[PDB]
Amino acid sequence: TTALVCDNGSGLVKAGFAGDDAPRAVFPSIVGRPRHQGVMVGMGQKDSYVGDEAQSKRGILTLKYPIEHGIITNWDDMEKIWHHTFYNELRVAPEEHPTLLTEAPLNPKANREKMTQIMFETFNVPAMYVAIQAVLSLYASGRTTGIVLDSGDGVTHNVPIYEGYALPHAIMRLDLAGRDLTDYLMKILTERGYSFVTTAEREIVRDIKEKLCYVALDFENEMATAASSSSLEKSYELPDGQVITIGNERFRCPETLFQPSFIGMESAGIHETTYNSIMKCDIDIRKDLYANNVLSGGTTMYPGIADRMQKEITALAPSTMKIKIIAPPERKYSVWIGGSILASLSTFQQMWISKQEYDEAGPSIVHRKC
Amino acid sequence: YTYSGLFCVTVNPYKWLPVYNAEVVAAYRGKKRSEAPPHIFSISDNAYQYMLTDRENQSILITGESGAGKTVNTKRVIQYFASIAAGTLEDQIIQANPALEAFGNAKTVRNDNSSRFGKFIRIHFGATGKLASADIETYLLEKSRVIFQLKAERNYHIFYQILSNKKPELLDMLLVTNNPYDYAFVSQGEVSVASIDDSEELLATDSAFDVLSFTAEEKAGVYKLTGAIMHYGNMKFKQKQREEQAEPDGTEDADKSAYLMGLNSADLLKGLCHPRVKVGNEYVTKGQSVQQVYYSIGALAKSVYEKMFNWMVTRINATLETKQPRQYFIGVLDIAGFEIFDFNSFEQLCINFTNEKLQQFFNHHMFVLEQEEYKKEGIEWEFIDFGMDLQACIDLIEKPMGIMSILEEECMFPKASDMTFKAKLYDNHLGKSNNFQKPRNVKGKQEAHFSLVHYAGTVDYNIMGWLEKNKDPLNETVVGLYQKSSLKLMATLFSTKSSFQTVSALHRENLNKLMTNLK
Amino acid sequence: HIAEDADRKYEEVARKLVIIESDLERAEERAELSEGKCAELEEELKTVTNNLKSLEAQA
Amino acid sequence: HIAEDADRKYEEVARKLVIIESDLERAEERAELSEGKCAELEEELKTVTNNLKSLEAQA
Ligand SMILES: Nc1ncnc2c1ncn2[C@@H]1O[C@H](COP(=O)(O)OP(=O)(O)O)[C@@H](O)[C@H]1O
Repeated sequence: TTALVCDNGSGLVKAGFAGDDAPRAVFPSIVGRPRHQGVMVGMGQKDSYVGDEAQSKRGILTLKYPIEHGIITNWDDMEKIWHHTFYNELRVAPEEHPTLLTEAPLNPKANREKMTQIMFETFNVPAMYVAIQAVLSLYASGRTTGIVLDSGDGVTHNVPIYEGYALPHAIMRLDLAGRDLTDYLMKILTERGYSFVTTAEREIVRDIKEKLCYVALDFENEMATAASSSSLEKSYELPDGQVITIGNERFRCPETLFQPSFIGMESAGIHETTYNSIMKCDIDIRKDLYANNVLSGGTTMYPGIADRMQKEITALAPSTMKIKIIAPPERKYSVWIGGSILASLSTFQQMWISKQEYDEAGPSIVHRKC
Repeated sequence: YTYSGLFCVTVNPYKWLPVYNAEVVAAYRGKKRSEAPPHIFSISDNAYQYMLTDRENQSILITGESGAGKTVNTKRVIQYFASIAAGTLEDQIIQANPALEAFGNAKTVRNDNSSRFGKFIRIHFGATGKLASADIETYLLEKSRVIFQLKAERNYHIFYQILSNKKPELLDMLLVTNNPYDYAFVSQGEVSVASIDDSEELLATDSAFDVLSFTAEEKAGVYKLTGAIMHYGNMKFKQKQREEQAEPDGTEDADKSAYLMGLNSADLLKGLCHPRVKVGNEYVTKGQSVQQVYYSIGALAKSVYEKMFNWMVTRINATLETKQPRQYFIGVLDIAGFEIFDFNSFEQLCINFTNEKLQQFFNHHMFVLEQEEYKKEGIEWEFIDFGMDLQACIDLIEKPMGIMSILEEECMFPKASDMTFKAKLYDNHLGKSNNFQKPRNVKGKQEAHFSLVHYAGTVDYNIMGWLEKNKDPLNETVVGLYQKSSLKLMATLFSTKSSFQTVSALHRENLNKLMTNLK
Repeated sequence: HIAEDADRKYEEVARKLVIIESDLERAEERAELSEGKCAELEEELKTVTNNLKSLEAQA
Repeated sequence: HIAEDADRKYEEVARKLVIIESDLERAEERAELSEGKCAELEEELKTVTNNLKSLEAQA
C-alpha cells in the first residue's frame, strides 16, 4: 500500500503520495475566520476557511498561521489543516496509508509527541514517521555528503552530513526566515508611503517579495547605484489598481539574511553560520563539506543568493578550498521530493512506527526509538 | 514423438516424413490421447474436444529457444486446426510474420534468430466449433536491447537490415551512413553475422509491408522512427562550464532527429535539458546532470520502439481479422526457454524468472490433475502441494525485499554502486536463504557475484552494470513534444489534484498479466 | 452599429495589448536575469584574474 | 455619448499600446544584446578557467 508524504512547513503545506515526482497538493498553511457581521440570511456562512479557500476570501477574514517558528502553536487549527489536506485536497482515507511527517531539527519534543498522538488517535493512520527536513533535502539532491542550508518560512537551519552520518553537535538553527523578511518589508515600505497593516495586506506584501526582491552581490555599491540612477525601480500593481514602485527595498529586504541586525537580531548572517557549522566539524570532512553546500527551501529562491553565498564563504574559507553552492532549480520542493524517495525505499518499510508499537509504548515512542 | 506424463516431447527429425500428411494419419478424429499413437495432433484433437465439451479456453505452451522445431511444429498444428474446424489463415499468419522476425529477433550468442518476446496466438472457434478469425497477442519484450548489447551479439535485425545499403532512398531519407560503428545503440557487440544476409531480409520485410495494409507513410514513417532511434545513439552533451548542468556540443544529430520525427531542434534540446513537472497547480523546471539526461534519451528511444512494436501488432491483428461474432479459442503460447550461458546477466535473470513462473504454473496444473486422479479411484493419499510450495521459496526475487526489489531500492538510493548493491544483497539474503548462496569463482572463468538454486540447477549471475539496465526515468516534456509531432505516425502512437519507472517493474507486471491470462 | 463595431475592434486591439504587456515583462525579466548574472560572473572573472596574477607571481 | 466615450478612451488605450509595444521592442533589443554580450562574457570565463587550471597545474 502506498504511503503519504506531508511536509508541513510554516507557510505552505505540500502533500502527495510516496513515489511521485512532485507534491500533489500545495496550498497555504492558513486558517481564516470571518471578521464582519453577515447580513444575507441563507448564505450558508462557514465557521472557518482553510487552505487557499481562505486565501481568495481573505478580504473579509482574519488569517492565522497555526505554526509560528516551526512549532505548532495552535493544535485545533493544525487539526483542521490536516483534515483538509487528507479529505479535500488528496481525497483519501487516512486509515489506509502510512504517513511521513516532517519536522525541523532542534525544536521541542512535545511537538513530535503531539504530532504522533494526533495522527494515531484522530486519524487512525496504520503507521507514521517524523523525518528531518535537511536529511530529506539531501536525499533529493542525490548526495550522501554535504552541509544543507534549509530556509523556509519559519526557521533556517544547517545540518552537516558526511557519508550518511549526521553531526548533531554542529547543527545550527536560526529563527529568521521568509516571514521575518515579509515583516521587514512591510516595515520598510512605509518609508515610501505605502501602509500594509492587515493580514491580507501581509499576503500582498509576501507576493511583492516573491516577485520583485533579489540579493545584491555587493550591498554597498548596489546602494550607491540605486541612489545615483533610477534603473533599479520596478512597479507592482495591487489588486485594486494603484500601482506602487519600489527602489532599493528590492535588495534591502533579503539582505537581512546576511545582516540580521537589520531586524534587531544579534545572530550572524547565513553565510557566517554556515561557515561556523563547517568549522565545528572534524578537520577531515570539512574539505568535502565546503564543496557540497546544498540550498533548500523557499527563502533560498531569491535571484543572486547563490552567488552572494559563494562570494561570502569564499572570503571566509581558506584560499585553497573549492566552494560550491548547489542550488537546484526546483529547490523549493526538495524536502518533499526527498521524503517521497525515502518513503519509497524497500529498506525503509521496517522504520515505520506501527499502531501496535504506539499502543504499547504511548506517544513517547516517537523519539525513544525512531 | 513421445509422451512424458503430461508433456509432449517431440524431436526434430531433420527428415521429411509422411507422419503428418496426408489425413491418412490425421484420422485421429474423436480419439483420446491415451489410445492413439503419441502424436501432437491427438493433443490438438483433445484440445478441440475439451474446448467444445466445457466451453473453456485452452492453452498450448511449447518450448521455443530451440532454433527449429518450433517453426515446423507451430505450422503443422495450426494446419491441423485449420483442417478440423473448417489464402487460408495459416497463409495469412505466415505472410506478415517477417514483421515479428525483423522487430523481435536478433543474433544471440547461442543462436542466430531468437524470439525476444512472447507469441500468444489466439485461434478462435465458433460457438459450435467452427474456426473463426485468429488474433495474435504479444507481450513483454527485452527492450533493454534497444540501447545496450553485450559482446558477440546485437540488437533487433531491422537496424542491420536497413543498414544493408540495399535501398539508398531510405539511407538518404534518414540522413544516415552505412557504417554501423558510428551509431552506438547497435555497435556495442558485433555489427554483422555472416550466417545470414541482410539484403534478402530487407526485401522480405518490404514484401511484408506491402502485403500488409501499410501505405508509403506506414513504411517510410517506421523507417524514420528506426533512423531517429539510431541517431539518438550519438547525441553528445557536456556539463555547463563551471556548473552542474548538461550543455549540448554539436547539434547535427539533433537536426536529423528534429527533421525526422517532425519536431523542433531547440525544443527537443531544451526539453531534454530542462524537464518540467506539474507541482500542484503550477509548473517549475528541473535541473539535470548529464547522466540523467542520457537516461532520459535511452528511455525515450525504448518507449518509441516499444509503442511502435505494439502498434504494428495491433495493425497485423486487424489485417488478419474479418469474421462473424465468435466465442471460443485455443491459446498457442510460444515463449523463450531457460538460459544457462557461461556469462549470465540481468536479462537472463528476467527470462529465468519468467520461466520459473511458467514452470510453477505447470506444476500447479499437474498437481491438481494428479490430485483429481487420486480422488477418482478412492485412493486415499494426500501430500504437500507439489505445484506451488517447492517453488514459492525461489521467488524471493518478487517479494518486495528480494533481489529485484533491492535492485530498484538502490536505483532510487543516491550514489548507489554495484558494490553497495552487493553489500545490501548479502545483508538481506546471505545465510538467511538456502537458495541464495555464494558463487564458486575459481580462476579460469569470469567472476559471478551470487548464486541461486532454480529448478534448472544452480545459476550464477554477475551484477556489473545493472543500474544502467533497470533505470527508466521518463521525460514527460518530450512526451508532450511527441504527442504533437507533425509525423502522423508519431501522433497515432502517442495519442492517448515518472522518474521512478524501472524495467523490473514493467517486466514483473507484464509477467503477472500473462499469468492471469493463463490461469 | 458604429458603437458595437468600435467596441469590438477596440476589445480585440486591447486583448493584443495584454499579450504585448506579458511579452514585455518576459523580455525585461530575461534581460535583468541576464545582466545580473553577467555582472556576478564578471566579478567571478575579476577573482579568477586576480588568481591568475598571483599565480604569475608564483611562476 | 457612450459610443464617443468608448471611442476616446480606447483610442487612448491604443496609445498606451503604442507605448508598450515600443518598450517591448526595446526590451527585445536589450535581451538579445545582453545575451550576446554575455555569450562573449562566457567565452571569456571559459577561456580564463582553461588558463587558470593549466597555469596552476604548471604552478
Ligand atoms: N520566488 C521566491 N522568491 C523569494 N522568496 C520566496 C519565493 N517563493 C517563496 N518564497 C518565500 O518562501 C516562503 C515559503 O517557503 P517554503 O519553503 O514553502 O516554507 P515552508 O518550508 O515553511 O513551507 C514564503 O514565506 C516566501 O516569503
